[PDB]
Amino acid sequence: MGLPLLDTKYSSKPHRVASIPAVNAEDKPWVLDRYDLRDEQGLQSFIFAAYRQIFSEHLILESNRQTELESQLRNGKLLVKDFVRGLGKSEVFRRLVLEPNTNYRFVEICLKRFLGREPYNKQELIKWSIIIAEKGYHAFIDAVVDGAEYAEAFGEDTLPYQRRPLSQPFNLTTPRLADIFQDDQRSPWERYAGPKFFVGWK
Amino acid sequence: AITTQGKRIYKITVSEAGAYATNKHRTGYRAPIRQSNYTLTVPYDRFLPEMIRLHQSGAKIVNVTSVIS
Amino acid sequence: SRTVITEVIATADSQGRFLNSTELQAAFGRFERAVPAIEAARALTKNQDALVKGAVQAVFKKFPYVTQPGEKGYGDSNQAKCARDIGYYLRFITYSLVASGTGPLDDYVIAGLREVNRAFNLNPLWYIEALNYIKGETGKLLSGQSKTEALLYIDHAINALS
Amino acid sequence: SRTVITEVIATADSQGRFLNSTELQAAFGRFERAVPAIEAARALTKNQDALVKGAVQAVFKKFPYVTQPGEKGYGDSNQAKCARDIGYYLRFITYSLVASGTGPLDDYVIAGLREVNRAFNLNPLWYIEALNYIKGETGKLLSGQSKTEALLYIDHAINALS
Amino acid sequence: SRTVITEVIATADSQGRFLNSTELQAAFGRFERAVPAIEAARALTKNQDALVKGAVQAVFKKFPYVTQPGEKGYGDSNQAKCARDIGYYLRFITYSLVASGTGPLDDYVIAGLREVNRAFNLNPLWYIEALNYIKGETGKLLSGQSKTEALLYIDHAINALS
Amino acid sequence: SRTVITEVIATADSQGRFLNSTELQAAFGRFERAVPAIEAARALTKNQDALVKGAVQAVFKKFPYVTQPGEKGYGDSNQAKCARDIGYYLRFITYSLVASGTGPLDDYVIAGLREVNRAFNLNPLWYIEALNYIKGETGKLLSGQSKTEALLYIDHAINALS
Amino acid sequence: MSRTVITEVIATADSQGRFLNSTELQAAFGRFERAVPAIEAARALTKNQDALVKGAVQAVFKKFPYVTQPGEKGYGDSNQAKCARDIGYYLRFITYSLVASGTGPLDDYVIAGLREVNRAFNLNPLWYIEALNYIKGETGKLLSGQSKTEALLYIDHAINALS
Amino acid sequence: MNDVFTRAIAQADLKGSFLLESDLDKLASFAKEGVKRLDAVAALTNNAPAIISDAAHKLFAEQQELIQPGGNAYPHRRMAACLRDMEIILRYVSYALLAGDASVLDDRCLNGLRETYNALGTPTQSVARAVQLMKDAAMVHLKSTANVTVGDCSSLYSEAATYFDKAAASIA
Amino acid sequence: MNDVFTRAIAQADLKGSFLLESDLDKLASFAKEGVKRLDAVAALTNNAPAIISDAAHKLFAEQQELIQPGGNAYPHRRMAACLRDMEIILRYVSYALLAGDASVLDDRCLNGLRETYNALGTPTQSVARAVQLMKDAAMVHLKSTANVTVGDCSSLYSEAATYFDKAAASIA
Amino acid sequence: MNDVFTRAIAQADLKGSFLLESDLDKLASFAKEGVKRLDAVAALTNNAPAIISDAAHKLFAEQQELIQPGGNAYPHRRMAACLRDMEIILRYVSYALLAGDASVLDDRCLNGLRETYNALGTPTQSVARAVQLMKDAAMVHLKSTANVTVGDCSSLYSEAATYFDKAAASIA
Ligand SMILES: CCC1=C(C)/C(=C/C2=NC(=C\c3[nH]c(/C=C4\NC(=O)[C@H](C)[C@H]4CC)c(C)c3CCC(=O)O)/C(CCC(=O)O)=C2C)NC1=O
Ligand SMILES: CCC1=C(C)/C(=C/C2=NC(=C\c3[nH]c(/C=C4\NC(=O)[C@H](C)[C@H]4CC)c(C)c3CCC(=O)O)/C(CCC(=O)O)=C2C)NC1=O
Ligand SMILES: CCC1=C(C)/C(=C/C2=NC(=C\c3[nH]c(/C=C4\NC(=O)[C@H](C)[C@H]4CC)c(C)c3CCC(=O)O)/C(CCC(=O)O)=C2C)NC1=O
Ligand SMILES: CCC1=C(C)/C(=C/C2=NC(=C\c3[nH]c(/C=C4\NC(=O)[C@H](C)[C@H]4CC)c(C)c3CCC(=O)O)/C(CCC(=O)O)=C2C)NC1=O
Ligand SMILES: CCC1=C(C)/C(=C/C2=NC(=C\c3[nH]c(/C=C4\NC(=O)[C@H](C)[C@H]4CC)c(C)c3CCC(=O)O)/C(CCC(=O)O)=C2C)NC1=O
Ligand SMILES: CCC1=C(C)/C(=C/C2=NC(=C\c3[nH]c(/C=C4\NC(=O)[C@H](C)[C@H]4CC)c(C)c3CCC(=O)O)/C(CCC(=O)O)=C2C)NC1=O
Ligand SMILES: CCC1=C(C)/C(=C/C2=NC(=C\c3[nH]c(/C=C4\NC(=O)[C@H](C)[C@H]4CC)c(C)c3CCC(=O)O)/C(CCC(=O)O)=C2C)NC1=O
Ligand SMILES: CCC1=C(C)/C(=C/C2=NC(=C\c3[nH]c(/C=C4\NC(=O)[C@H](C)[C@H]4CC)c(C)c3CCC(=O)O)/C(CCC(=O)O)=C2C)NC1=O
Ligand SMILES: CCC1=C(C)/C(=C/C2=NC(=C\c3[nH]c(/C=C4\NC(=O)[C@H](C)[C@H]4CC)c(C)c3CCC(=O)O)/C(CCC(=O)O)=C2C)NC1=O
Ligand SMILES: CCC1=C(C)/C(=C/C2=NC(=C\c3[nH]c(/C=C4\NC(=O)[C@H](C)[C@H]4CC)c(C)c3CCC(=O)O)/C(CCC(=O)O)=C2C)NC1=O
Repeated sequence: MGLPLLDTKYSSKPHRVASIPAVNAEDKPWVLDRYDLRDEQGLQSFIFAAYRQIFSEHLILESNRQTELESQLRNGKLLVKDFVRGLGKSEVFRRLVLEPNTNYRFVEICLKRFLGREPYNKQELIKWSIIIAEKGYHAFIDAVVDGAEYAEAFGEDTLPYQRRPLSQPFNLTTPRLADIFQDDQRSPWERYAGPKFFVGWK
Repeated sequence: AITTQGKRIYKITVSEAGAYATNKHRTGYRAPIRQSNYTLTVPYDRFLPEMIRLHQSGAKIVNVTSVIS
Repeated sequence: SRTVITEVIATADSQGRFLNSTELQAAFGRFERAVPAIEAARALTKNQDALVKGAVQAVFKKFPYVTQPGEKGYGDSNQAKCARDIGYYLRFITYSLVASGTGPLDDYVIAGLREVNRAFNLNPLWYIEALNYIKGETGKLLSGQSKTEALLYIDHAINALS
Repeated sequence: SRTVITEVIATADSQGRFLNSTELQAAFGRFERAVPAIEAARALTKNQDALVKGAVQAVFKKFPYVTQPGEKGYGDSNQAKCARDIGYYLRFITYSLVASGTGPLDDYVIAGLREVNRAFNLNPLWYIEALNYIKGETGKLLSGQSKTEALLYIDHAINALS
Repeated sequence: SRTVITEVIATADSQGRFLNSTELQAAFGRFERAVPAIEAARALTKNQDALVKGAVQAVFKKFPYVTQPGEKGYGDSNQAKCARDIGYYLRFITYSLVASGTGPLDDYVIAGLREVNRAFNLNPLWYIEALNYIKGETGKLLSGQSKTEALLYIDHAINALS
Repeated sequence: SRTVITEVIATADSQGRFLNSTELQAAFGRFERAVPAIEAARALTKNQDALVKGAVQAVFKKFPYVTQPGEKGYGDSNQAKCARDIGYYLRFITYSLVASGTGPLDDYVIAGLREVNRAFNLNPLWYIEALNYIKGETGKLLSGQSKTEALLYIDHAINALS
Repeated sequence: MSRTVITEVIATADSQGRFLNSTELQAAFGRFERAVPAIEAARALTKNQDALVKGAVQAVFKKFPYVTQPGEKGYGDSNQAKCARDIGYYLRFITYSLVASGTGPLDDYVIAGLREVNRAFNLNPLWYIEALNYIKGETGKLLSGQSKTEALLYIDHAINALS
Repeated sequence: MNDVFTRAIAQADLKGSFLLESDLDKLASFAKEGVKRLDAVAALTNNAPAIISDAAHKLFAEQQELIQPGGNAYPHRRMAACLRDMEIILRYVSYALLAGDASVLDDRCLNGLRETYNALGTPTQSVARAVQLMKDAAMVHLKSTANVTVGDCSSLYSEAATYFDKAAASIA
Repeated sequence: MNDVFTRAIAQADLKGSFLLESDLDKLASFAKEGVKRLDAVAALTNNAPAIISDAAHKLFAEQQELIQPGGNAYPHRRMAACLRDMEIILRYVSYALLAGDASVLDDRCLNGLRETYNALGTPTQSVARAVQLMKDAAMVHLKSTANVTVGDCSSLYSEAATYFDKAAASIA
Repeated sequence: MNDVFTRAIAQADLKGSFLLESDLDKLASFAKEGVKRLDAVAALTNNAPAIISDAAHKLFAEQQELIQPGGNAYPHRRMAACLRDMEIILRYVSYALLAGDASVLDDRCLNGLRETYNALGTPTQSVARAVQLMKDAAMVHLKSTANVTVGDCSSLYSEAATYFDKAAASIA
């Protein structure tokens, strides 16, 4: 651990006040749980939903697929919380989500994907990012998934879902990278400067 | 988990006897109620916090075994 | 709102897949079922005034004391609000009939019903009585599948109220 | 496996809440659909042998190269395995027709299809076009709702293979 | 991409610790291997066109059918795309040699290989054959440790495809 | 515990893939530095008796006051504890030398160091300057690769203490 | 953001999403009674701060002769000034904690970040332990009754966390 | 999210009034043509891989610059993400065609799509071209008559065309 | 998880003493055989799909009732599970071979496999047959002298034989 | 996170071409001098507490206003945070020194640090001064000729100075 964190300095959000049923039931996110793990097709749907929630449906590739966590989940030796934490502490998650972003945008993405709610304000990104800066995103992921808010909202057997009417999905608004220059890409104005390898009616 | 700590995982048997049921009824059920007994496996590094969590939840543990050594 | 088609779309999107065979079959069932439901909703729409008036009367009959001064139902405005509330309930029932799902009902009346009634000291038994009487009449106004749809949605509202 | 009634019961138990209107009425629609589906399954199971042999030389027709030596199609036991596989596909199509859901075909074919095909180097296009042949043959074998049901289950299998 | 040094740095950073002795020994192991690996990369770059065309012709020999009209390998555009793809594979293998880590391959070729090959109906076997040809010619073209490194990376690509 | 090849296997198991070029390169980069580290371990083992003394008397020179009566270092049993502690420290430095990784040192010294020092009122500066003496004398007892290995392990233990 | 009685009450009420039950008001009223001896101790401690600080510095020197000789931390006029300043800080936050009727000031200002800072500057906790024990001995004389115990609680808390 | 029935209900509720008999007649006509609508949705669903494959082939013939090194579909990962976006858009279009109301696109798919693509550095005109190419490929499969009773469905063709155009305009 | 050097460290720390001359000499002798061992583990890795493919082919050639309807590996899901089990067994055997110590494999892969197989009803003796077939193919691919310098490798073959045998015994 | 090798690979890929012979020569030279590079990174790592303590002593002797009540490093929490930030920046500079490219430092440490300090009310000029003091303390240890083979490490010194300068400039 180390020093205590700063103040949370809350803000008014729908999740903070949710005594009343949401407006639309079909827009309520599916609360996937342990009883989904017993079937086979249900287990596949749960695994897909976990990858969509954490990896965001574009990182669902056969190369990004965590085989061992899926096997452990199939056995029942693994809690859903532990499956989520293992997806967080994975080489794909780091290499695709942590690396493009600063600590702060990574914190925002992690709040939206593990806790299901957008940050209260920038000072929350600031207060959370020091856990990364000082202990690694591994300890940050453990801090989120073992935190009080995660234990209250989802628990050990529920898969995180966005605590928002879902008519405004999180993955659409937040890509894994935003407004950075990529070393493997090329600026939009630039043109390819290399072999053409063919002449198709230019 | 590379070190000797991450090895020697421990299986834990938890019973949700009436003490746990009273706490869950007063606080409320955020998830559907499950069966009484389950064997739950933990590494050494998360052993102590997990018994803290179970004891706080009021559940009484039945059995603990060392999967490794 | 919650609807057969809307649940189809939500379930498909949750698993990130296209609308498969069974899901289209559910949609087809809804499209077939629409005709009896629309006729039942139209029949309730014509008879809205007699139904709401009689429902207010039934509430007053089974609950005589509220009519007496010093109680909730006494007063001309409270009776106007009798008519307005029962009109709301009947209108939302017809909305559910047309939508072929309890989505409108939970959207408008059911969600938040309990604490609204508690805060305004509105006894749910009044509305249970009125809805039972509308159930009795819609037994007469409708026959066949349409009667079943109407009674289904009215009994859903009844369970929610109780 | 997974079917409409299985989905209804599993969903209702997951919420721990009785079968509401939409679950009842989806089960209703399934019960009407049960009539053409069983007849379609009958019509398919009558003609299994002719369908399987037609399909296998359909394979060898559009892929002549498999039958050359050193390729997968060459060999007698290899073609026997082909016939067994096509029989499996037809049996599971019939199973899905009876169950009114792709659940049987999903759990018994689609589950881990890709890695199994890659392990034994079984090129899927063989099976897509075998199911295309079955699709064409049931296009004349069946008629009406039974036909459209068989076509949709074969389409689901083909989409899964692709 | 991902190399030895980047693995070291990422592993240190995920625990929020300074680089200790184990990481530096791994880095030294990389820096000492760099000389044979860069020699292998230089040799493979020198032999661009011979290796690429030989691999394309090897693919054509092992799959004579693909060059027939109505197949994938027919037409000048498709053959040009074949040459381009094998050039991509060779380029990324040399990138992996220089990086002394399978990062260039894993990030550029492998990640998304199955999805793209399945969408465009490309056969992994064509590339496995081409890479086996490249592997064979590497033994002639490289001697000593450089050959071992190049074979390691080509083997990783072949295992990824299959 | 933790070594270089231990981290190899651990990261391979985390990524869930077969051992690749990067971590096999790391393994042989470990094995090449294995024998200078073994020579370092042997040389440090031969001289253990002189070092344990030299260290404890160096500690006494650095902190004259701890020896004086009414303090903690006073007492023959406390002296023996001094010698035992230094023996443990250099033993685990030898183990880290043998295993080519700070894992044994980590596990058997660094894990829980601070709170042990806190509860028993042990001053870490004592062991920091004891290891400083040990580092100074290994400055002459070894030379070359073995000396670098011993120096790195001693300095890492010092940083852990401080 | 201090962790005092009233703040704990309101935080545990808000966490549960409910009004203040009677028990919480009971605890608040206990704190309001308790404030009077606490303010008395804070007054009788701030009034005599200078004697306490001088005595604490001298007591640390008496218990630790070796810090004074050259080549040590204590040698130096500026180091003497920083002695007095540090002990004045501790005393000031003890008085703050007395006023606030909690440990909130100590935890927030002294206790949080203590060990890293001491390690970075190589300050021995035993120096401040001795100084605070001296202050405890004196506030035995300065105060009496409930206020004495109330001051000793916070001095003890600071000593325990220095350990 | 609203289908056509829920949209009419919402309008009537805003007016605070029962549904008109003309509104009920409109909803009845929609329900009656629902079987043709289901065939349209199934035509999109079953032929989806063909639609995406054809759209990709045409797009990467037109814009080679995307598949050249440094392009935005260059490495296998970015090409797979391209194909995934194409199937996502086609899937939401089928959703909207089923519901009869394009609320699904605006809510879930197109709420902030252009901002996201600009954040990712994706050429948005090329995404719009891909959507138009899926529309062109999908009209062919929708107009197919094999194994379905011949009938008049130009209304559904116009509906699918406007959903694709709405998505393309919202992206671009 | 331990390696052979960590094993010796464990015994030495248990006894309190340091590493003896014999122990240190044996560890150095193993260490100079490290570059010896990397070639074996690389041969296991680079040919792993081939090893598992031939092992599965032979296993299903000698046993037929497994793929038979009602068999353990009959549906695609269970056949894929079988292939994945062979995958993981070979991977952990290679891990152990590089480590030189049985601790990693026995602790992580082999600890709870037999009980899980008993619970699932899978025949464990068939798994044993599969792992012997995997051993056979592993020797086949190890003994190949192509692309590597000629030398004496009997110790590595013997240790790998022991490793495969103990894995088979544990599963059985 | 790119090292010099990965940076060269990425530029070569953007050009769509193999690595030129001159680039291979530069990378071979980098690999040859990697031994001295490892010595430098080890010197930074093994003296981190000393570097931080020296920089802190200088900084708070020079800038007394921080350690006063109402200063930014007054209570123990803020002083501890100051030292922690210095250790973080030193850690990332050592990462960059090992990698040979400052991409890691910019991406993971400095990318949004100035606005974070502004949001926290921290004098960024003082943080830049602290980083310069760390630079001086680290250059004292890097140039330690004792305990290492003697050689020309001017290039490594210049790189380390450039990373410290770039940190300081990006912060303030
Ligand atoms: C979603 C549709 C909807 C419903 C159904 C609804 C019920 C409703 N009826 C109300 C008024 C009222 N409702 C009643 C009860 C009626 N009058 C009594 O005489 C009868 C026993 C009974 C008829 C069955 C009364 C007495 C009032 C006026 C005073 C009060 O609310 O306490 C109010 C409080 C608003 C106000 O007048 O200040 C609500 C929320 N509100 C809605 O927005
Ligand atoms: C990251 C590196 C990378 C690779 C490796 C890659 C492979 C690749 N090859 C493609 C086209 C192709 N590539 C081939 C190659 C075939 N030609 C002959 O038949 C051979 C048998 C065989 C090669 C061994 C063919 C036929 C196509 C056209 C596919 C189509 O349009 O249907 C395409 C589709 C994009 C396009 O239309 O050009 C990809 C993604 N793309 C990449 O960005
Ligand atoms: C919130 C309350 C608070 C405390 C308690 C605190 C302790 C503290 N004392 C310091 C200086 C110091 N303080 C001492 C105290 C020692 N001098 C010896 O004669 C005595 C045995 C002993 C005191 C009785 C010394 C020696 C230093 C100088 C350390 C150095 O510069 O290396 C410093 C370094 C700041 C600077 O001088 O620039 C801190 C952080 N800081 C705070 O903000
Ligand atoms: C709600 C439905 C939904 C949509 C529509 C959607 C679009 C979408 N596409 C993405 C990636 C992408 N999308 C594309 C699409 C382009 N490829 C070519 O350039 C074409 C011109 C064009 C497609 C026809 C590409 C290349 C990427 C990868 C860029 C990257 O990973 O950096 C991402 C970033 C997600 C991530 O990186 O993890 C989003 C949010 N996301 C959604 O959740
Ligand atoms: C598994 C889910 C399911 C489906 C898919 C389904 C389709 C379906 N299509 C039908 C006829 C039809 N289908 C169509 C639509 C076609 N006409 C062509 O020209 C167009 C290319 C195409 C529209 C895209 C038409 C026009 C009819 C005649 C009925 C009518 O016009 O209302 C019918 C009425 C029975 C008949 O007379 O054939 C059904 C039930 N039913 C289901 O339960
Ligand atoms: C659940 C239902 C089910 C299916 C569908 C199924 C397919 C299937 N067929 C197999 C055998 C096979 N099947 C084929 C068939 C191909 N070769 C030619 O005959 C045809 C052109 C073509 C078929 C269209 C071949 C070649 C093999 C053996 C592969 C080999 O030995 O390399 C195998 C592997 C068994 C073994 O290799 O011992 C599977 C998993 N298995 C199942 O349990
Ligand atoms: C510690 C690392 C690890 C291991 C060792 C491992 C093995 C493993 N194999 C499993 C299933 C299985 N494995 C098999 C394989 C058998 N079928 C027979 O034909 C073959 C002879 C034999 C294979 C050699 C089968 C049939 C199943 C599924 C049993 C069932 O569904 O009831 C399962 C249950 C989890 C699941 O598949 O969802 C595990 C855990 N998984 C791991 O993560
Ligand atoms: C990057 C990963 C890596 C590999 C692959 C590697 C292999 C490797 N094998 C070597 C020699 C050798 N390799 C072998 C092993 C072979 N002898 C028989 O042919 C067996 C079939 C086979 C065992 C599987 C032997 C016996 C030697 C010579 C032993 C000696 O030089 O002392 C050498 C030193 C001399 C040279 O070949 O240039 C290396 C570096 N080292 C590495 O760091
Ligand atoms: C990995 C890149 C990275 C870094 C480095 C980083 C630093 C960082 N410094 C912080 C506060 C701070 N930073 C400082 C340091 C300054 N104050 C002193 O005057 C000095 C001049 C100077 C240090 C040399 C202080 C005192 C605070 C505490 C502010 C407070 O507690 O309110 C905080 C948030 C508050 C917290 O939880 O402690 C962060 C996240 N964040 C990152 O994502
Ligand atoms: C386990 C981690 C590790 C360490 C500690 C390590 C140190 C190390 N330094 C070496 C030489 C060297 N070391 C240095 C560095 C020094 N030059 C100046 O004095 C500077 C003060 C200082 C660096 C800033 C230089 C310049 C060489 C000579 C390099 C050569 O011969 O090419 C050598 C090769 C022995 C030789 O050439 O005779 C090693 C192994 N290597 C490692 O893998």
